[PDB]
Amino acid sequence: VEEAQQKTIEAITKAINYMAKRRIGALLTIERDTGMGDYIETGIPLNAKVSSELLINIFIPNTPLHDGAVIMKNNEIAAAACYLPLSESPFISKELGTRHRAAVGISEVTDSLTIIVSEETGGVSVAKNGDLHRELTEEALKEMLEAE
Amino acid sequence: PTPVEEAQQKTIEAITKAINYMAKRRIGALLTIERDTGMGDYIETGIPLNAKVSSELLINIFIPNTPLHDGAVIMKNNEIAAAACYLPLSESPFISKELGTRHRAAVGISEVTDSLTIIVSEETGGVSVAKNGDLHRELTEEALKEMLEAE
Ligand SMILES: [C][C]N([C][C])[C][C]OC1=[C][C]=C([N+5](=O)=O)[C]=[C]1
Ligand SMILES: [Mg+2]
Ligand SMILES: [Mg+2]
Repeated sequence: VEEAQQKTIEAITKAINYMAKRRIGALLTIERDTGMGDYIETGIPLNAKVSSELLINIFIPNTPLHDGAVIMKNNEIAAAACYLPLSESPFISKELGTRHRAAVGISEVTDSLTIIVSEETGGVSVAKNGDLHRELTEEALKEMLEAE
Repeated sequence: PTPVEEAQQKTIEAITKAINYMAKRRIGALLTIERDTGMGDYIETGIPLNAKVSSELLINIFIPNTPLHDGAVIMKNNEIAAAACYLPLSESPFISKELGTRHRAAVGISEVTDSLTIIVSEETGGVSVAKNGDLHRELTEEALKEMLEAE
């Protein structure tokens, strides 16, 4: 179980690094104790093994799966192109767009952890508990995933 | 129809929609459908997906210049087993000389299995199928769907 969790963290951070460097927008939500089946059902079902390659291919711009969220559950990619609720929080930086508001929005009604890559800057952020943690390095994201 | 038959129809619809989209856009593709001869040895050379089929995922896999696009997708029933898989290259002299590695790999796997492989040419957008060592070129959408339904 521990080896599997580490393999999944490595797959995620490799995909995030690829997308950050190319400023490919991405939205990846990891289900925790709050069930997210209602959101999973809005997307395209995958129930796929995690790999950095599949995560990258999903988010390539102008492709069927790239808009909306990937939702991971039980160490698999449950679905892609999923709807998440947009936060109305007035405390999100006004320079950020829909992916960030969707990530904060799901984080207000679940215990999930969501990773966002900005298409404008390639900056990486995480939404949890209604807050957005901006300006993350790879080491910082890894620390969050291991804590989670 | 039974659930198995309905699932088969959904899988055929997903495949044909994806192939049609890729053909129109000259997106090269190589898609092998396992039949009664097991293809585990080739599946194991790729990136494991074990994913539910959708036209959307098939398209996303083959987008040029992406991690998953080079090599074969291998399907088992209603699942995409793996992407970026190796297939053996045919040496058949009945492969049109202008065709490249995707068509030769398709004919190659068809010589050692009963699988059906679909190819989209990145040069012309033409759609072909390899089966039992033969390549059938320039298929219409209707002809592909009928071949899949018969398979
Ligand atoms: C200057 C920073 N920009 C270009 C390098 C984007 C940030 O670069 C990364 C941030 C986070 C991860 N990470 O969380 O894995 C990977 C790359
Ligand atoms: Mg876009
Ligand atoms: Mg002809």
